[PDB]
Amino acid sequence: VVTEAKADGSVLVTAKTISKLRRKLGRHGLKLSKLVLIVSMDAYYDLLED
Amino acid sequence: AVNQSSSVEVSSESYETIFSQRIIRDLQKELVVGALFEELPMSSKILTMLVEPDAGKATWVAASTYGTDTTTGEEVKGALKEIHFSTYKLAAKSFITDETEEDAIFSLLPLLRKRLIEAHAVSIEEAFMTGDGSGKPKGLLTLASEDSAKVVTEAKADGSVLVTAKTISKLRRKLGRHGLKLSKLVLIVSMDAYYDLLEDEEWQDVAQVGNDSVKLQGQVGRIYGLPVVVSEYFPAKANSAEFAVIVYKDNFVMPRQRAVTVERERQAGKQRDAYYVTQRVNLQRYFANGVVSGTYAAS
Amino acid sequence: VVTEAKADGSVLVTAKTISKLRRKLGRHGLKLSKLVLIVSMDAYYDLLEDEEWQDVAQVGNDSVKLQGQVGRIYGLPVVVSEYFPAKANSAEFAVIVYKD
Amino acid sequence: VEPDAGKATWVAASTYGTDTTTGEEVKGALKEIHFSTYKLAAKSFITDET
Repeated sequence: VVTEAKADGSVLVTAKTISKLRRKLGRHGLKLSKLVLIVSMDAYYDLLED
Repeated sequence: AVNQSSSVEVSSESYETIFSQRIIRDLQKELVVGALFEELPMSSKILTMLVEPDAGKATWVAASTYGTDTTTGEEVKGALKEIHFSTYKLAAKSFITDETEEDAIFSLLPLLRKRLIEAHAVSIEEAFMTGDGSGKPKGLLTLASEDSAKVVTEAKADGSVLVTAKTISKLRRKLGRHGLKLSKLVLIVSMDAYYDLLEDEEWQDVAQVGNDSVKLQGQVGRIYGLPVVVSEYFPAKANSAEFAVIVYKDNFVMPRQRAVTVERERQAGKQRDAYYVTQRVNLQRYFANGVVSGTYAAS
Repeated sequence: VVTEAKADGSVLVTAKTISKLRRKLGRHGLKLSKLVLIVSMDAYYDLLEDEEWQDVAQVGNDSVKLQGQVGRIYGLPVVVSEYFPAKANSAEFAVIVYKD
Repeated sequence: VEPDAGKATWVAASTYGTDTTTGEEVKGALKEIHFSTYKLAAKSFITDET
């Protein structure tokens, strides 16, 4: 999916990204309201300014 | 098989590995129109009944003409409009031959019956949503095409789309007539339109400035008090219907003269066992009202 | 009152019509509620995409969710009526009384 | 793996000559899948002198 953030700096990653991102996968998807989410170690410390 | 790489001992050829006879299953649609609408049993081929029209006004006196002195108007001299329910029929068949089960694995017999009923189930479900008029009945998405139910426009056809809560309010403003008091309306939304609805930023947003606690446990399918039904049977993104809303109170009944019967013939055939299945169930409305589809045209 | 809006054509009904109608009604005409508000079928629909204080979310309601809007509009009950003619220069509300 | 849909059709209304009107359906044509497996190994050593 393109685009949200552009190399951090002045545009950071906020929780709305995972709404548009899952437009083709799960919840509902195949029939199952479960998924597992993996995030980067540094990106985890970006998700604090939202 | 044992090749790629076979080095240096036993090379052999290919098929040299155990195979597994187990099956698995991917996606499915969840069946929401084929089991939601009241069955009407009937013993004929067409069913008929009469129904009244409305007003029926009575004129007031001209504030001088009180006596006799006739002139008082009168109400509706012809009345009792008939309504006819037609019934439509379909069939399927599948025929197997001995020559394609002897060199096989002896397992194809029960799977075929499961598949033909699912194919029948897919076919009736699409026909109830989308259908034309000739041979097969007209479907729900184009039910709202003949009464002028439609609107232009809602969202923006893939240039900054959003499906915000004021859409459904405008859609009910466009339907209007005659029962605003929530008579258990049924609403069905597209796969993509259901996903787009969680970007919002409207009414049930990401903060407690908008919604009361209703998600529980995190972005669940709850709209304006009502739950929301989703379906994958909508056509791919274009100028068509993404949301359909129907009233359910007297109407959307399905007449039927039998249930599903599935049988087999092979005498006086040659070889083959041949499965047959037949149906007679269709969709109609008593009154031409209470139906809307968005549409979602262009912007 | 003439005029709040413009017959759908770029701005719809707003919850501060009822305050202005109550203000001009009959001066000494109050005493809590005990006043009847008849609302057009049209006018009931555009006050339901609010964006005002008497909402179906949480902005300033009595926790309505359940059902699809409630009779709380300045303490008045809402009475629907569908008998209203052309939408141009017409009346869409009636504020009336029943204590005398 | 078992295959995807699966479509039936509706009569020409009048027809009753048998004449099944069914099109025909795709009896038992399906598709196979297969699993292929890779090997991961390491070797490391040490000398008597240390």
